[PDB]
Amino acid sequence: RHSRRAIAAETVEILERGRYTAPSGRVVPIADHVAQAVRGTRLYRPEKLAVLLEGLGAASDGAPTRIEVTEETTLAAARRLTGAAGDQVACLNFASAEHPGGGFLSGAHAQEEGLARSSGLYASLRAVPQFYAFHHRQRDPLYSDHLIYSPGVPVFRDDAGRLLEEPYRVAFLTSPAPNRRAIGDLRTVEEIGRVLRGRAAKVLAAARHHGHRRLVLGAWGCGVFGNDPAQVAETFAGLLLDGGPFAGRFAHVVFAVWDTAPGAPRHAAFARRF
Repeated sequence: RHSRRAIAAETVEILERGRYTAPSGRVVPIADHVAQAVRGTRLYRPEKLAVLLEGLGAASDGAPTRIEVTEETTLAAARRLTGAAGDQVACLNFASAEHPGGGFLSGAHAQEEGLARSSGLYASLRAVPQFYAFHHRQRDPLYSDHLIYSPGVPVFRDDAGRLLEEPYRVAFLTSPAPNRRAIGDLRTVEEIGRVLRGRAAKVLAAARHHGHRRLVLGAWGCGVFGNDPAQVAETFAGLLLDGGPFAGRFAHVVFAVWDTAPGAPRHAAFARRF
């Protein structure tokens, strides 16, 4: 936890200073890109996303969607796609509903924190207090369909925390999965499923609306929040497969599921389904 805490503080300083030093000694500027990402950050309210959804697709098929299930971290998958083509990749941030970047500054270890230690994501999210205040006042573990869209966020660390010689940019989509853990059995499997489907549909709608043809998804809400990885995989499958609303709408979707737990159960659930 202490090493991650140090890296987080370093990232915040880097975001403040607007530059960092790569392993080669190169001093890399990022202030312009961070500032652009912040100025371009938008909060989408649930009803707004619902409209983006009621403006449902109506296009043809330039190609059949490539779907991959990998053991990559979110950012490893994004970096790989980014090197392969020039269109900006979008990544789902498995967001805390209450704290921008989750517990990254305290050294917590989960996907949002990895994103926050490795990029300008915190500068974007910290600028949308309305998202966090809404949930603090709600005190309901289902949270809401609110989403933060963060365009062109600079990414400048690898999985090991090493600063990059050459940073790259991705868009982030920040949407909290329901806290199934706090809910327990007081909502039905089907109720949770409906919440997941509606919210995932809005994430996909926002991505498509902002012109992202390539996405990095994964086991959204399957950490501390305790969602069922099979149900989450099924949620995305219903949207992307068997003639679902987003079938054929993306060029490439990666379910990047790095699971250190024994048996990598989150990964297995996605590999099974896709």
